[PDB]
Amino acid sequence: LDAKASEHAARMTAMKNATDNANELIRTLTLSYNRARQAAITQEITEIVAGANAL
Amino acid sequence: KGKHVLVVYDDLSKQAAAYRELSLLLRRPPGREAYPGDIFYLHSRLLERAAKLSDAKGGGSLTALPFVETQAGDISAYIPTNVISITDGQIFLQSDLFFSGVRPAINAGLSVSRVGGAAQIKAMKK
Amino acid sequence: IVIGRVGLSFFRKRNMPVILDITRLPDQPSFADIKEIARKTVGLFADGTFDELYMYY
Repeated sequence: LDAKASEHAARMTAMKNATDNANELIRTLTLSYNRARQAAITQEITEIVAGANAL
Repeated sequence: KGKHVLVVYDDLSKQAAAYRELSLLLRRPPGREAYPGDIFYLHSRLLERAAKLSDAKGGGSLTALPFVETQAGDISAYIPTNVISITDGQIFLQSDLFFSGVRPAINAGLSVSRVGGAAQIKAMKK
Repeated sequence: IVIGRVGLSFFRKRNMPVILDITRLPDQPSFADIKEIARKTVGLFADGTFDELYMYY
């Protein structure tokens, strides 16, 4: 009984820690994704305008 | 003249960059990544001259091994995509494979030959 | 004497002699679930196979 209780508590704690780590990783990846999206828009518009005014 | 020749282009990316520089200097409007419009036609024209001639033409051959350098293993880039779309096959070398101890670092999943089998000795084919 | 398959894997990977095994067990175990192995464990000491018992949990 003591072993089963300890196993359940350990599983609960490990899953809580894993969930927190996954949430933090999601936040960092979202920040990086937004920066990449802004950079892509900047590059495409710069190329568009350079080609347009190169005539 | 009927001979067999092997040609190695140790970097096509630098040649492409030089052509982009020339085009920009000649006031030709730029395209993607400031590259000119005919950056694909350049390499296609260069690489289509390697061939295996027929017996009526002499039977000679010319084989080419062009090189492309990627950035951080990115294959979706403009020049790598263009060159992959032209050649008969590609051999992939990866840094993680190189440092894991397997040398040459050829990626078997990504590397492919479109003439495989016909270009092998019978024993090797078996 | 090992309960749970991970102990079996550990001791089998090592060079370890294991005599009694039990792997499957409900989440809320009952006395009769492995009373059949508890009886064998006590009967081994009563039989003189080994002279000492320790349990780790």
